[PDB]
Amino acid sequence: DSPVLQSAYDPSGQYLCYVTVALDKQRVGVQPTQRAVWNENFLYLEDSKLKVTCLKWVNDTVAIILGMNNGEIWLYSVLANEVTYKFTTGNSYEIKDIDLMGNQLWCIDSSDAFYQFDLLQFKLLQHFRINNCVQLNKLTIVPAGDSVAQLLVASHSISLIDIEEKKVVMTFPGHVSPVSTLQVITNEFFISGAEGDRFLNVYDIHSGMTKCVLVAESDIKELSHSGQADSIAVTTEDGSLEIFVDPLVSGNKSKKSSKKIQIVSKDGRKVPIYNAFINKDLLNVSWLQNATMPYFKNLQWREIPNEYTVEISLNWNNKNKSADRDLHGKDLASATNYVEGNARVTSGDNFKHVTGTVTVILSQALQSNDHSLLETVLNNRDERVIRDTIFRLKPALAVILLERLAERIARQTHRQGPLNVWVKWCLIIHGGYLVSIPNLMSTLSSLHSTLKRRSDLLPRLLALDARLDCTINKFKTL
Amino acid sequence: QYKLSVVSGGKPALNNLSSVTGNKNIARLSQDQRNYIIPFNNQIKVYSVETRQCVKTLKFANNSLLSGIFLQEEENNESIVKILLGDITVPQQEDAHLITVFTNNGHVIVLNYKGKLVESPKHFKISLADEKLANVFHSEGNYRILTTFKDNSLQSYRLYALTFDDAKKQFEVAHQAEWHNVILSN
Amino acid sequence: STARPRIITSKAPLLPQQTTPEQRYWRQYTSAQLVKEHNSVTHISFNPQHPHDFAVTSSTRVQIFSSRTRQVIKTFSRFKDVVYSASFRSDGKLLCAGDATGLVSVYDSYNPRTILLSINASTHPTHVTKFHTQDNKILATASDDRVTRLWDISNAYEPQLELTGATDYVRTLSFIPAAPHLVATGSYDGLIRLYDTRSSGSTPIYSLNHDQPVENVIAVSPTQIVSCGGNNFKVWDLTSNKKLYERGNFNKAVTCLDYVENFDSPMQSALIASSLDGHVKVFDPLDNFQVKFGWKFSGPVLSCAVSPSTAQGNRHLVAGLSSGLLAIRTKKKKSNNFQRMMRGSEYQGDQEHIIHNDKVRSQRRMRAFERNINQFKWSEALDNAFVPGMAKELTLTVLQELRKRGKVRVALYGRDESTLEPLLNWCLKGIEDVRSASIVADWVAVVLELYGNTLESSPVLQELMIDLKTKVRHEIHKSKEAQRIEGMLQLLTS
Amino acid sequence: KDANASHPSHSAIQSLSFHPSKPLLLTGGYDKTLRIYHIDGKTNHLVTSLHLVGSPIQTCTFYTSLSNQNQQNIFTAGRRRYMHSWDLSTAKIEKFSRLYGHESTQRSFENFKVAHLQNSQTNSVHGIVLLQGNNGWINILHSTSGLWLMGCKIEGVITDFCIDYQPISRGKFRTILIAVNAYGEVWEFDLNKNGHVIRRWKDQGGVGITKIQVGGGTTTTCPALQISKIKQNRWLAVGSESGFVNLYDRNNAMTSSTPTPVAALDQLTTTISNLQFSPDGQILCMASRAVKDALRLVHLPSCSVFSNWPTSGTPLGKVTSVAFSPSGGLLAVGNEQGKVRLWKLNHY
Amino acid sequence: VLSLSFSHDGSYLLSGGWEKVMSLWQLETNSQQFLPRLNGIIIDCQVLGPQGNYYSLILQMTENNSNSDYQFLLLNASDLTSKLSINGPLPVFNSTIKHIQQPISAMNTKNSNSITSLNHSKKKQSRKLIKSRRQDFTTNVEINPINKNLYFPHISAVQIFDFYKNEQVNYQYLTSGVNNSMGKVRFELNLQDPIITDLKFTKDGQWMITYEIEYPPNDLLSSKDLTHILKFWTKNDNETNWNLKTKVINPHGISVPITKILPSPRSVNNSQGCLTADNNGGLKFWSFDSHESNWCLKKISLPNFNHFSNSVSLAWSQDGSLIFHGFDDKLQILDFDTFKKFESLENTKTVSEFTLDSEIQTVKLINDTNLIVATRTTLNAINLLRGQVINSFDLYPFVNGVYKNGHMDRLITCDERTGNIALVINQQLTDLDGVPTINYKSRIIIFDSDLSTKLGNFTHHEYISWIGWNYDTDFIFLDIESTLGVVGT
RNA sequence: UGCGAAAGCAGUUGAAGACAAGUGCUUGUCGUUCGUUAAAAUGGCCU
Repeated sequence: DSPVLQSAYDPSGQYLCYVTVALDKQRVGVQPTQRAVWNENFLYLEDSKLKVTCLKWVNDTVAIILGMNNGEIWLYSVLANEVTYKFTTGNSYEIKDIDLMGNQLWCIDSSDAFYQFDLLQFKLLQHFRINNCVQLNKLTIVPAGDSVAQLLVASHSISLIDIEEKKVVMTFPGHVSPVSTLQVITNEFFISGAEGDRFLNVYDIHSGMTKCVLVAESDIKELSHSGQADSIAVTTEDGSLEIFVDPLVSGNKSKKSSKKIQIVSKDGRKVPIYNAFINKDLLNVSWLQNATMPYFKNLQWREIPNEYTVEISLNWNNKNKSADRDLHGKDLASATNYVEGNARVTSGDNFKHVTGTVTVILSQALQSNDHSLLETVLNNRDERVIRDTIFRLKPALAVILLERLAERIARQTHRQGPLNVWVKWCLIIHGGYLVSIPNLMSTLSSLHSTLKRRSDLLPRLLALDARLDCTINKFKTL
Repeated sequence: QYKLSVVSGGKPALNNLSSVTGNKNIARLSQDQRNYIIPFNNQIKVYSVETRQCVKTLKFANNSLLSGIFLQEEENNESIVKILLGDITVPQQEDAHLITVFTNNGHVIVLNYKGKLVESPKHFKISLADEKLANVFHSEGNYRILTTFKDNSLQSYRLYALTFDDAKKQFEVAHQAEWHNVILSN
Repeated sequence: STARPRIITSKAPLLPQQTTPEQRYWRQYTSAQLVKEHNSVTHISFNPQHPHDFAVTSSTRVQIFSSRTRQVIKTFSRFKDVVYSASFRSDGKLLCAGDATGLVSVYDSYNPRTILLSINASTHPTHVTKFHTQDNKILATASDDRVTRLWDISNAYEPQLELTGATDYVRTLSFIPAAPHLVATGSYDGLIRLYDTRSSGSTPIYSLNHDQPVENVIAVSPTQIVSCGGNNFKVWDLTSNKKLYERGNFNKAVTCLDYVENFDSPMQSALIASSLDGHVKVFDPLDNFQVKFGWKFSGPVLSCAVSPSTAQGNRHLVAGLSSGLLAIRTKKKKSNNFQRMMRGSEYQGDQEHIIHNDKVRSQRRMRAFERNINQFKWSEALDNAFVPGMAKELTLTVLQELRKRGKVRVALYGRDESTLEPLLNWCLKGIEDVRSASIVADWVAVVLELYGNTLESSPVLQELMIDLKTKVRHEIHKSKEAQRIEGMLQLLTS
Repeated sequence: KDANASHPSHSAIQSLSFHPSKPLLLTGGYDKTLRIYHIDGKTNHLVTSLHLVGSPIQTCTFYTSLSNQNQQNIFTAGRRRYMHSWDLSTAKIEKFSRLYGHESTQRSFENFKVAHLQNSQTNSVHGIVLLQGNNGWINILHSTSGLWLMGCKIEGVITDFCIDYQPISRGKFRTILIAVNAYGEVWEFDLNKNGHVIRRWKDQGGVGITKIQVGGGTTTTCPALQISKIKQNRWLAVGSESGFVNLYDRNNAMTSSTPTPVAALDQLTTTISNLQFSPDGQILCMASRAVKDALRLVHLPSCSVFSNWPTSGTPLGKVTSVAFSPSGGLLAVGNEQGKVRLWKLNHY
Repeated sequence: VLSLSFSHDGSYLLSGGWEKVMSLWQLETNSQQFLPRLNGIIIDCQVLGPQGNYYSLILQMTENNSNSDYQFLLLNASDLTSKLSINGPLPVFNSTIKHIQQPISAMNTKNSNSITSLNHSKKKQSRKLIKSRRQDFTTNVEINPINKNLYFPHISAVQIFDFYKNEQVNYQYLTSGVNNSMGKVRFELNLQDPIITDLKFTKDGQWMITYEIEYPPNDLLSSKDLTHILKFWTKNDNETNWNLKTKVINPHGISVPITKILPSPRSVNNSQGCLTADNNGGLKFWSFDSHESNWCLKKISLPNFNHFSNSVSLAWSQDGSLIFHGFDDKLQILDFDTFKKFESLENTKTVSEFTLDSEIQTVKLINDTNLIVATRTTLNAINLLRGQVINSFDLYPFVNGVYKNGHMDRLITCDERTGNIALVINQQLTDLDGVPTINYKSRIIIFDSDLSTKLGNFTHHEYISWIGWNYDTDFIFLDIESTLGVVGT
């Protein structure tokens, strides 16, 4: 169900008063509804059996009037966070409903008695019981100016009561269930709704006749109306809010809600609405974000479509980001470390992208790119065989041979000696063709870099040679 | 058609010009410890400790008094020596958003680190003769200043008990103590 | 603060012929099995469906090898003369084999006892039997009548269609993937003839001239086909009727082709070409049919195959040689009371509002030299640099890190003749390579500077110095020779 | 209504805690989720829930600072070598993983308690986290700094500890660490005097002791909302593997150094795994997680078990955690099925 | 021990120094707790809060010898993680700016001063600033073409600075030095981490190019030669860190430094190439090859000289046809396609080589028409289509020996949309006796593209180290007081 | 230190005062000034 038992906006709807149970004791809190801080102050009811039955704001000091179940009516000053005065009826029967008009405070007892108190003198002016009015639970004051002459009460059927005669002037057929809401929308019509009923009856207060019946999609919790009786908002048990736009002006017997408002979070959870507020072109809705935390939103109900859903952000599966941390989880003051990873490391000298002879097997291996036959050819070490093989080799295959020898010399450092005679004989025999062919550094890029590394290492080798000469000569003489 | 302006620049001001002190930090946490007040050479920056963002920046160029003190072209010796939470001159005030800035030449400025700046902040001067105030101390409503002076490259210290005269509307110093040839001090 | 940086291994500038990712993929086909058959393995085929077994044709025998065990699980030996081609349907339920007597025998794929169909296709040998890929009812047979015949499986008394116009020895055919009406036949006169079966079919709609006798035809796409014959293979476009590429990478005639795409690999499509010089090579159709990997076998490779794209298990590359060998290389693929006590651990927090994650993930273990460098133990790190079995790059990284911190002398302090010899024994090998030589020169020279007096006493250090002297002289000679060849190269280039 | 019936738990309820001043109940278990509920008795909704990845919850307590009442924390720990503090004033979650030289004595943070310490140099009160470790060690850390304040060592295999307070003057109090090993020997340390030993005594009968707990005053379960509200504890309870609970009246037991219990309760036959007192100390709740429905309520000072409750139809389950409300007189029992059932004592 | 502090109850001691490690000593049991690898040496420690729940440190980055780089670090006590860290810009000036003193250590190093060294070093630096002819306190700063973030190379790392927020985005190490692995103490402070001497962005902003010099330690055979590394980094616009894709060791040969880097126009390979020039007179072209997935050396112009000069500037035409290479006093026009000298078949009124009076400091090609050449004496505008010098100005009484070679490119920048030029001139303010004092003054002149008229003339009260063009109609300048200003419309 | 490519090429550290130690004498030191452009207190990095 709902953690909030009772709630009421003030007139002008700037603040909301609500009652919630804390462990076993009830408490009363007041929250501002406009976005532009939390109010931690609560009024705690010390007795566990003591409960709030009804509540009503007061329009010097703003206060809330709270009826209790012991028979006491407390005037609670919200700023001082204290109950200034407790009216008592003298009987231990719960206070069913209360209403105020100016200095007067009327209330109905659980034993169907009427009590009128006055605020300034702080006295019970009168109490009386009226015949045929039993099991009453709603009371409201019919506005006839500054003077109060008529009450409207409801058990399940509504009675209109003249105060000084103490008799029922007019009786209205209400609901099968007890009347839950009873309001005076204008001075010729009033509205009534009941517990577990989707219907609202609008009665003419003089004629006693039903003008219309307003129907909600679900059973009606709370009702609000604009001051002109030009719009009526109802929050229903399913948690939606329905607006009847211009209900009094006229298929004419029963009317359907003009607009419907729901609240759905981003993850898709439905958020119920309790206790909306309506005024001219403004509508304020309330819902509990945490377990017992009221949150509010203002809307312009004229501009919204007929079916409106408010999307609100809730924390569902939230990754707990930190201000001090980054996304990865490291400290923000921390420096990013140097990592190479899988970076290609290269040099600046890489200029890529810029009888008995074995010449037949060599040519076949070079055309087919055959490593085993190339090794079989390269195993031969006679200078005559190498020279005449390279001499009989075609000019075009000499470049491929130079590339393969460069790769083998680079990868295997111990073959640089034996393969250099092949390289030098290729350069000597096919020198003119190598002169004629262009892009020679790009074609012989591997050979150039392989020779560059070895040639670059020379001065360090010479220096180390000299130091080792010093040491060896010294211990040789010694 | 072209207009020069100085927009964005940062150098945290350090109390190292004295070079004899042990604690060189001027930045102060607020009383609720949600804001960190840091002096710069061009501004005073307030950071939210919880969100790590610069909430409010009191730039010297935007205010005439601050530009009159710190951004004088003739002398760059002006530097914020102490920042004190609250308003020193006004007693019995909460002063949650006010700070008091003491410079080396004795200027005392009362500023708001939240909300818009006052066009004419509360400005006073401590009567110092041939001295540079190196530090200011607060304890239970009592105030002292430690000032360096010269009568070896070593300087000397004078400790003055500082009071605020409400009637005279000025700060008054009384010579409590004196030390000479101070190498280091914590 | 900051987490400590891991020590980066020294990576020198890369050398020619580095390891290509395609090579890294294809060299995982490592385990090799050679099965001797009685005659030359002419055809190898794979089951298109699970479990992707493979059929091998030898003389008078068709064997089904299991992909799991690489052992023969079925044997078809009913054929009176030599059997030539064996193939599976697309659904894998039937196996067709062609005989030298002109018979085409269609068996159940896993039951050699039952013969569902037996067609007297020709009097001449039928060298090709294939099932239509799009249609499960059509069997295409190519024989030495120089006529290819499309048969319906239901009524196999007469050929449904006869395709002619070949002057010599059709011994390969293929079906274009998108178009079920097209049939490609490759013959020894060199012409690949494309037939539209909806037309008359006596004459091809067009022909493609591969100058050498066409050994095999395959279709790698709806538009592109690849034909091998001679030393090269040619890939042609069908809409343009022109060859896009030709690769003559081989010495001897290219015998077989296979194509496989979308299999788990760096390279999306692959074309396998096997020739008579013992070579089986991989080509990349996306990279202009360039050459990625190759295998050399003991003899002329008549047939080759690769396990299909949806193998979902071991992957095989299978080669059938003319000698009779079949070479297969593969790529491998608490009580209830206690549980109710401790059941909550496998939750991961789906229903919860906030999830907070600061859990520390385990890292790679630091090696001993890295730990010692972290704990500032320079001599211990130098000792850990030289240990048997340790990689030469890592033995270089320890020296480079100590040089970078400046701890050469600090690591070398307090060493005797016994502790000096691992460094010098490694320096003997370190002089030779180009990547380590300068660091070795630095460390050896610092050794000579610090411990030069102990040479006159210790004999073994003198032997190490003389050996390293000879190695240094050899490397100086190699460097001078390289500089001379560089000058010769400059004269030729300029 | 059951406390967690709105949002169910995925593990046994290893820990329950009530807020000192708010109608909030915190549940924790091995499913690594801390769940805070607003307790109405009729709706009992979920305020929030936080999942800690890789951190099971053996013990989690609300903490509220004695100086500043706006400083509210949740302290949470399991078998791991760290601890979590959630600032309840995006969540602000700090980790206490550093022991300032004593990691060898503290290998897990699972058994911890939070208490108040007056430093007496400035008469300032700060919270302390007391962690049980090996070799009879208890390491005491600052609750905000995380610094290692002190350490107290008892002899033998330490099984439990608890915190007692003793008022000295107006606005001054002392904190006593009461630690028990498995034999029955009980040490009392003065945390204000560098953790030196006030006294040592022996549990009469005393073998296989698992739990120790003071009651009747300000406990770690029910703390003070201000320094003047700090009271000493009238009762002490010692619970053993055998199912025996020896109950000592502190007013007579502080003198003897071999005291005699007021009563020895043998109503339960399995190991005592939960000892709790009411905020007034009129009820002692003793419970065992070994078997089903092993919870008993003991009236004090008569030392007599209640007869009508619990009942053969009471759905207690295997009681792993017990919490008493500070004010409302509620009893929350969390069991192995993940249910936290809630009852109200009508006297309170 | 540079910093000492106590806890409030006095049971703990906070200590910090040259090791970049913060220690908390338990004064009872003499056991300490470490927070190592901080961003700088600890010059101040404080415990903060009523319960000591914060640590406030002041950290100095002593790898920067030119300035005193302080970082203000507020630490949460429980986690020992930074609640706050506050910096300014961190530029590495060419020489040490006024009144900057190295901290005290045990011995006189490059990063530190000894006990005896401090009083002598203050006097020596002061009289150096008074007497010396050369006053170069210029830095190189980069502007990201996407983020408009300012990149300050800081020795072995790079600081990224959000200009509008006046804050720091990131601090990333880019070299393989000892870096943040340990805190150097005693003789270790004489080691030099690799220095990032050039950093550039491609026009798309997808690639960052860094040139660095790695210095060897002393007392070795290899202590003389220097390693030069060219690195190519990329990142996505989501993440903040850069990733090293390509590393080139000795890109212009062994021990040949890179003097100038110039990223390519968009027409040249979608702005994914660069052009690097060395002091032997050699050019190399690097381009991103997607098939290799790396940067490749695509074109080479051999040095082939015995002529060595650090006065190297480059310009590139927007269509990419021509490269203007100024090396020492010569200036050559190169066709990009041949990557050789420009030769015309007509060979009439087209000279590809310009010989000038002094060494070229800057070459700026404003449009395809106008070419600014700044020499050691004069600043000239040449119209390439006309082949004629429009006008020349005398820079000699301002730039006479003040700056080193190639440091006036930091001071001259150019607008690309409107063609305006910014030039900054620094003058030392002299005393009435005639001795030049410490104080400086700076003047910024905004010229037309033809240099005919001065659109703007501004004075600023401080030395200006770097002026650059923000990529929309703005000029950002950096002082030596680490302030940043804009001279724009 | 000045200039210069990295190589290099030229150039340079003087006084005064005070103190300490040894024995008026000798030597060293400098949180000293003026003039020139000019190693070492068993002491190693968190979870």
